Amino acid sequence: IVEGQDAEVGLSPWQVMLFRKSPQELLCGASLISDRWVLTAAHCLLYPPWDKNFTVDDLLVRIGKHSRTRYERKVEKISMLDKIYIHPRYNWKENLDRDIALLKLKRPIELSDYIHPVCLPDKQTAAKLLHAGFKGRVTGWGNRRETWTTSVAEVQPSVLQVVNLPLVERPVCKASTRIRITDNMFCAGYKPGEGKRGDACEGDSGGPFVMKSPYNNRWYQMGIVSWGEGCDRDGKYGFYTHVFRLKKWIQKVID
Amino acid sequence: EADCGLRPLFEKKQVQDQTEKELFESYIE
Repeated sequence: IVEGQDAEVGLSPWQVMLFRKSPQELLCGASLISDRWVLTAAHCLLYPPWDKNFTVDDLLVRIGKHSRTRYERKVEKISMLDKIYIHPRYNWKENLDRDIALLKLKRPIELSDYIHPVCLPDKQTAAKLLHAGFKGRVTGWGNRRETWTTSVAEVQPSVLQVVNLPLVERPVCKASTRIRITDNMFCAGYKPGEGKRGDACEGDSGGPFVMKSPYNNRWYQMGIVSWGEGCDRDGKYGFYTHVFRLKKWIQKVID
Repeated sequence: EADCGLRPLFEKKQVQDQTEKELFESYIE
């Protein structure tokens, strides 16, 4: 998270880190939507150009963490995966359209103060909440800065990071890039004249973009961190997979 | 779930987090 701040303990209880089994490395973010299901970005799993195609055997999922500098053992869960569901119309060749994946956990998990699922949106909530200018929130352990060379300096939070970003109108999103944006994706982030900054960065993808409903006091997952050109560049925005548009697919793979 | 989106250390505790007002302020703009 470029320009975010340290998350509060218990801030994001649906956060999930997708790790590489051995050598263990953080590959992406993810979120808990039930005691058996984790939601993430397909590209975190399959990207043919880089011969990437992880299986349930090279993966591990960590849950209940807001500080990456220790094995939080007592509040933290590590689970193996049972199954991986990738959208059959995911597009890695041209623009990562339908960049969504579902991970079934091996065994259900025991919720706690630190482990609790977020809500998927319904027809009326997406209506109320999806308006340019409304702010959502992105979380993750990814890099705190984009960069050149190595830039191995800093860029690695020891605590989960948070940044709230505004929803940008579709026409501004389309004109910021020469990539064909589809209806299964929305962009968020500040405009050049807003002075403020913030964006998702490497290692944050697959993570959640949530918004709190004033009508029921609940947090709802509106997007999945998907892609962008660089991190926090002026005139550019981050692109998120539109959860509500993919709601149908999510529903078919759970029943 | 059915009790999704309500946090144990926040909503359940009538405690609003540090940056929540920034979100709400954006809604009524």
